[PDB]
Amino acid sequence: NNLKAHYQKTIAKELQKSFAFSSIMQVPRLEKIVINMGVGDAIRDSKFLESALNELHLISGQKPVATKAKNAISTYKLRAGQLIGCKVTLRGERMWAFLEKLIYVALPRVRDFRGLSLKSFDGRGNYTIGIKEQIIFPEIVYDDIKRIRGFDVTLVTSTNKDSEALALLRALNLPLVKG
Amino acid sequence: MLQPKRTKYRKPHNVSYEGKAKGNSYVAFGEYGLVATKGNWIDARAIESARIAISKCLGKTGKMWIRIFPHMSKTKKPLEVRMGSGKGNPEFWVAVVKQGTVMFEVANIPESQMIKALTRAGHKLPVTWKILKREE
Amino acid sequence: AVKRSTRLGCNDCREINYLTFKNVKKNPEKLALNKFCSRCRKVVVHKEVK
Amino acid sequence: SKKGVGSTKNGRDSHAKRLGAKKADGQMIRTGQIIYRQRGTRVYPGVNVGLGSDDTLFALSDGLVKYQKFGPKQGKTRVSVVKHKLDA
Amino acid sequence: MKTRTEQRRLRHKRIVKKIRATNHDNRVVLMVIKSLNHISVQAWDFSQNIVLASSSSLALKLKNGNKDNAKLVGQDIADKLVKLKLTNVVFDTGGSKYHGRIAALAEAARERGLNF
Amino acid sequence: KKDFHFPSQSVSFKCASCSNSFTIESTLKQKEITIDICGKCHPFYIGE
RNA sequence: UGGAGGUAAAGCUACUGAAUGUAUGAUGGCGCCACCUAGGCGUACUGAAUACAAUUAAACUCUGAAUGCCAUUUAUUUUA
RNA sequence: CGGUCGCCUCCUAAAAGGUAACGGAGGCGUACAAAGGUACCUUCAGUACGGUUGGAAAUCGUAUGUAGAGUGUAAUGGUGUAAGGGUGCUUGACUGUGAGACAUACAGGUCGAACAGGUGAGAAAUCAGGUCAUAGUGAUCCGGUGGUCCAGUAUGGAAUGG
RNA sequence: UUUGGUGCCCAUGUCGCUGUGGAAACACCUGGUUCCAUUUCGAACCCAGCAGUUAAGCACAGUGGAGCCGAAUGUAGCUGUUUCAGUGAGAAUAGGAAAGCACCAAGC
Ligand SMILES: [Mg+2]
Ligand SMILES: [Mg+2]
Ligand SMILES: [Mg+2]
Ligand SMILES: [Mg+2]
Ligand SMILES: [Mg+2]
Ligand SMILES: [Mg+2]
Ligand SMILES: [Mg+2]
Ligand SMILES: [Mg+2]
Ligand SMILES: [Mg+2]
Ligand SMILES: [Mg+2]
Ligand SMILES: [Mg+2]
Ligand SMILES: [Mg+2]
Ligand SMILES: [Zn+2]
Ligand SMILES: [Zn+2]
Repeated sequence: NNLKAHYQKTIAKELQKSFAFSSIMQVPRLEKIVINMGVGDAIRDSKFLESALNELHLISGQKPVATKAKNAISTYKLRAGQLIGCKVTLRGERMWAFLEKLIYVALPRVRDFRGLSLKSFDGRGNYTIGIKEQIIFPEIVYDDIKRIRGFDVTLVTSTNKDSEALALLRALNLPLVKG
Repeated sequence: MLQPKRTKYRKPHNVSYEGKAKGNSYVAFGEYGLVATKGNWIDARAIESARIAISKCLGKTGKMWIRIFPHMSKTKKPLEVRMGSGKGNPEFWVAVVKQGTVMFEVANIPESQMIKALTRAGHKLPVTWKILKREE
Repeated sequence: AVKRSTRLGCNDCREINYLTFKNVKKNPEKLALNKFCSRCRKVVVHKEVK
Repeated sequence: SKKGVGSTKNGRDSHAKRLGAKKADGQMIRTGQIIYRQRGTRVYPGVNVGLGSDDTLFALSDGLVKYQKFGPKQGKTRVSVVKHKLDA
Repeated sequence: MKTRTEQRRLRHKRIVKKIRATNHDNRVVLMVIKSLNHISVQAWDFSQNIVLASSSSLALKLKNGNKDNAKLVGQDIADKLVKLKLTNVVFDTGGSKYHGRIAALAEAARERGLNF
Repeated sequence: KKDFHFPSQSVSFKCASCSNSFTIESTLKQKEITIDICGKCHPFYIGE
């Protein structure tokens, strides 16, 4: 991506000057965006899950691996050995493609993108974005599951301090309230 | 009546009271204490009698601690029953008091009432009691 | 006692040379293993025999 | 009057397996002789000592048996058969 | 969860434990360790806990990290072992999958008179 | 990994008001699909 | 002289249960309000968790003997 | 009269092994074509934080945590790079045996180096004669089934046996 | 002697905090077109190269905070004979402790 080279030059220079980092790679670097479209109807309406996967596929270009629970609960009808939920972890070029596509196409199409920040870092530098609806994502046809759901896009960074993660977010211009 | 809320085993082997003093040997919460001079099995009934005696002869501001606790149970076969057919059912709970264990301690009221209070507590117990004070 | 045992016989000399176990309720398909045969003195397919 | 008596419910016990050490330290031993019978590896195997289908330690060569304490806080036991090593 | 070097050490510990448990004929143990730049090789003896023979890219003075130089390293280590009169060896990797450079080194050693 | 039926192809996206033809890899139609609200067409990102 | 062990004892911040007091205190009971649902201020009191000090156990052990047992070395004795 | 009668695990059992009572607690008369064999890869439960449906607790990411997780099961012992989880290929859940030992009144039981034949995994070293280990089992007689280089009551068969 | 690799060991070897370092090497790192790979991700494994790098890891110095180890005296249990001679724990404590033993390759 041309903006990926732009990320390289711009993040390097600005971040380097902002904290007098003694090495260019001391600046934070983003690693992997996990996407987790999981649903419990596969205990009963297994068919739904299959369709879920395909839509997830259509958004990222990586086929989703379906995850299995590590316990069993009667109230949730859960039992061990079943697949309830798919997770995808994008890296390299494809991850930056998805990130840019999200911030520029998917996110500003959000019904009321008022944003949420400062109250999302986990204290170790991560960040989770809870999407409410899937239809807003451009890579989805109108025909879909009878139930509509959201997303749990999360982020990681090389640094462990949430403030430096916020600094990278501001350098990337991720559009949230005051952050 | 002090009684354990639950026990893993209903019928355990009895615990000997012969020997020296394992723990609860020195007054460490109050400063006067009722020491034993003869190991014996004393049940929760004697504790309640002794504790009620101390409380009645206590004042409005005295404070007390009960060290020993009836952890171990004991059984008793029903009357007119010939030997055999298993162990009897648990009947009463007893605390194991060895020679040298401090059973009751008192503080926060003048010495004479405390000496008298320990005397009435020890007359309710089978063991031969003795008064001790706390090291400075 | 329950009878979960089964017999495995060769498919060349039709001799029964092995005694094994099988769950008819769980595993529905007949065993088709390959074991040593004393007669043929080689490895050969052994199938379940009534 | 007998008054009758209740019934006991637990009077069952199993045969005692004669486990434990068989060959003591310093005793000469030939191959294939049992050195330690156990349920679960209470004594680890070392050099010239094998294992069975019952976690039984048996020798693999002639020599003198020898126990050595090892492992965290010296809580693990290990047995070995130090070969005759006569070597003229 | 870790870094590459720690995982290789863990796998190497697995291989060393297995070899010391089953190597009954007391063969010399040829541990090869591959790095990002170079790959070195040393023939230890777990009975004496010493090194009998050694070979390395530093010793052979090559810009290594290629499958080509792995053949040269294998030839050198096999020549040293033959001079040492040891031919029954066990070959283990430093904890890396047997492939590429590792496979080339092993085949070069095998083709130069080694028995493994 | 590769050998997929869903090819990640660099598709361009146009927008109203500001053209801003962003080229992004996706498994869609190979033409200039126009988006009605992009990043630059949002009161939050630019515009108080 | 070497070794195997987990008893006596002791310990329970080294586990599993039982269990005392003090201090901070989840929790409920109890109120008084507002609010019909999200709750709030004190609780005659119950008591999670943590810290300090003290306890109990055949089927508890972070520990832990002596005796006894096995084998070997030396000296002596008996042909069992 | 009631209860029990075989096998396995713990305590009583007094730190080798063994040790009884109508002493104290429990289980078994199996399960698995994978939960076996091999090669490779991999490592808890819980808790804290952050996140649509989703809630105290489904799934995700990071960190912490030295076993409270798993090891089909009743307990005991063992085992956290293991004996736990996943994948690929397979059927050694082989044939004929078996020096030497454990424990035993006998009958029976348990471990097993090593040899020959032909295989499976693996580059090879090596491993595989069922499973992390201990319960899951019943003598002799009688008759039935399959194979067979033995017998066939004068001889050839057959019957009937071995 | 120092760096790198490895075996033996299995905290007086740990966890953490503060600083310093790279010549060669160790490492991150640069890319997935080749061999090879993801229950999906060149993250990992595997390739072919050293542009950048001392944040890491790694290696040195300090740090007694957590964890670990723990003397002597005394005591409880034991063996005998005594109602005293040995044997001697556990707990607690002063305190130690920022690993140690060998082999190999390079400048030394
Ligand atoms: Mg037994
Ligand atoms: Mg005791
Ligand atoms: Mg306790
Ligand atoms: Mg009867
Ligand atoms: Mg004994
Ligand atoms: Mg015993
Ligand atoms: Mg169990
Ligand atoms: Mg398998
Ligand atoms: Mg298994
Ligand atoms: Mg008959
Ligand atoms: Mg005839
Ligand atoms: Mg540094
Ligand atoms: Zn045949
Ligand atoms: Zn626009």
